[PDB]
Formats: sequence, C-alpha cells, structure tokens
Amino acid sequence: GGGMLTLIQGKKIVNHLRSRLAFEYNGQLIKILSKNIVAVGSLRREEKMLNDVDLLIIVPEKKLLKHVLPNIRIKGLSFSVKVCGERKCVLFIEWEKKTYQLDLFTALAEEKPYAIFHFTGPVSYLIRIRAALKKKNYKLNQYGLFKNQTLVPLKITTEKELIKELGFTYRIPKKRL
Amino acid sequence: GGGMLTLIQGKKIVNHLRSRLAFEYNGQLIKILSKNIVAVGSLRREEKMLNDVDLLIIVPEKKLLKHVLPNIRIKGLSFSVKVCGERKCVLFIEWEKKTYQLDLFTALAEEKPYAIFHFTGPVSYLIRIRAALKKKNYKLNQYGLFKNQTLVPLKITTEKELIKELGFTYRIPKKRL
DNA sequence: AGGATCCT
DNA sequence: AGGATCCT
Ligand SMILES: [Mn+2]
Ligand SMILES: [Mn+2]
Repeated sequence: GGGMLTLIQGKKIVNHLRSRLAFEYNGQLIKILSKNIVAVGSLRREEKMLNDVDLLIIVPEKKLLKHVLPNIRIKGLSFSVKVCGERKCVLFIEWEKKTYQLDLFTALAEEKPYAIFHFTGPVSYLIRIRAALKKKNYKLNQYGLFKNQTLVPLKITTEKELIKELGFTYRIPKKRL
Repeated sequence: GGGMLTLIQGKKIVNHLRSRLAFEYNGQLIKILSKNIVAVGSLRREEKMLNDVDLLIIVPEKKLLKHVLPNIRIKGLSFSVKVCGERKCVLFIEWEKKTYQLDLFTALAEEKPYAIFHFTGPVSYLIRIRAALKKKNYKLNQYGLFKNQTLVPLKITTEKELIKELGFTYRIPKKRL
C-alpha cells in the first residue's frame, strides 16, 4: 500500500511526528509526549530503504490502551487506517504528495524493554533468541519473559539490561540478525 | 474501508462478478467458471444489510492456489488489494461510484463442503458446532474434519451430507446461529 | 473454534 | 518464535 522511503526520509517523518501525535479521549485531544515515542523496526536498524516506518508508543496507564491507537490523531497530516486495535495500528499517511505506511504499536511502562527488543527485530534474530530460550522452557515476547505462562519478573530497566539478563551478547540494532 | 450494501445490491454485485472473474497465470488470463463461484457469508444467510460480499472460489488444482487470488482479475472493474494470499484476498472494489469490500476465499474440490460450511457462518454457530466436536476429540475447520491432526475422510459430497454425518440438525443458512 | 495474513 | 487483527 505504501511507497518505499529512504532512511533519511523515514527519519524526517519520525522527526515530524514526534511533536504531532495525540489521541482523542472523552472529547479531549491528549498529546503524546516525544519521550514516549521510540523509533523501532528497520529504521532503528539503519536499513538504507524502508517499506514502512515503525513507532512504539509508551502508554502510561493500562486503562488508556482502549483509547490511544483507536483514536490516534496526527496534527496537520491526512491519513487512512488500514487495520487498528489497542496494540497495532497501520496507517497510510500522505507525505509530500506520496503515500507511506506508518506502523504504530503500544507498550506499557513495565513492557518497555521487551517491546523495544521485539519491535527492533529483525525477524531472523528474534527467532534465534526465542528458540534458545524455548529450549530452557522460557517464552519471550513483546510483553515479558514467561515460564509456564507465568511472568518471570526480571530486575531490569533498559533493553541492554534485558539482553544481558537473558544470557545473550549485546549487539547494536544494525548488527542483529 | 468499504461502505454498507443492501442484500439486493450485494446480489447484484455477485451476479456481475460471476462471469467476470479470472486470474493471470504464465502470461495468460484464465477465466474462473461461474459453477466454481459460491456466495457465502452473510449474503448467503440473507442478512438485510452487508458489511462486505463473500465469494468462495473452487480451485481445480492444488498447484494453482499459488496463482489464483494473488493474480486475481475482475473484467472492467477497478479495485485495490487490502490483503491477499493463496486462501484469502480482500479487495476494495469501485461500484457505481462507491467503494465496497469484496472478500475472496479459495477451496480445493475435496475441501468444498467444509469450506461452504465454514464460510457461511455465522461465527456463533461455528463456535458451538466446533466446541461440540472438540469434546469428542475432533477438530473441524474449512479444510476437513480432523482427529489428532489427521484427516478423517468422510463419505460425503454436499454441505447437507456433511452436517448430517457430523451429527447435527440441518438448518437453512438464515437460521444458523 | 479455528485459521490467514500481516507485524517485529 | 510469538502475537494482532481480521476472516467465517
Ligand atoms: Mn517496518
Ligand atoms: Mn462477510
């Protein structure tokens, strides 16, 4: 649906969106803070050409998940909604007379490092990491580390801390595969 | 994405499409036969208003699944593709200056009665039927009846024959729930 | 209930 | 590998 973007064009779009995201809640437009917007996906991995732009939005309250992506607003930018729910929302945005795919995802604060790790990818890397943890009866996803469907609380805050606690070598996003 | 259709408008669209569906295969446009096109979903259940139109296409060869929906063609009608693969293809068609959702699905000959049953719905009915079979260690889907992930070949040809063999009362599509 | 396509 | 949204 969306056209190809260069990495620089993608970064320009992310920079534009950082101050312009909001959601409608009880008849009020609530602005989303730049600090709670994280560029993820292939843009974070510095791929030269992008099929879409991926943003992770950190939502401060569980009760707001109902309202954020389903009532997403982008100041001054026209867009259509391809698919949308509380956790994923795919938009086709109009930018400089062309149409591009913007993927929006949400995470709660407690999920943040797991979500950054997940949404950064790439898929081949996630599969190898998850297969290794699966052998030790763990399940890793964008929400947490689980054993036997029960959350395994880890004493970590950042993505780096998570990767170290999971027992893997840290790699900059561009070198993950 | 698509507008609401009346049942009669839906039927008009199905009638139009019956002679106009084809797919591109090795540089040739292969016409799909009307006899292999079955109206399913809420249109088959005679719902007064439709959110979309559902067609089941019966594909004569397994090897053609690669080619049919991914290269679907509709003579004289403009459309865009929302999502598409070998088994489901959702199109937004232009009809009399309005946009409507056309859902296309494929089944092989051996799957036909199971596919008709599945795609006719409604969801509430499928769930109750499938839950009852699940208690007897069976799994029913659009492809067949399974026990322990193994196909259970049934001596049936039609949807009516299938429903009787599965041990349920036959109901016209409009009365299934 | 069960599966398809699409997201990383 | 694992999950979201959408299809019946
Ligand atoms: Mn991406
Ligand atoms: Mn339908």
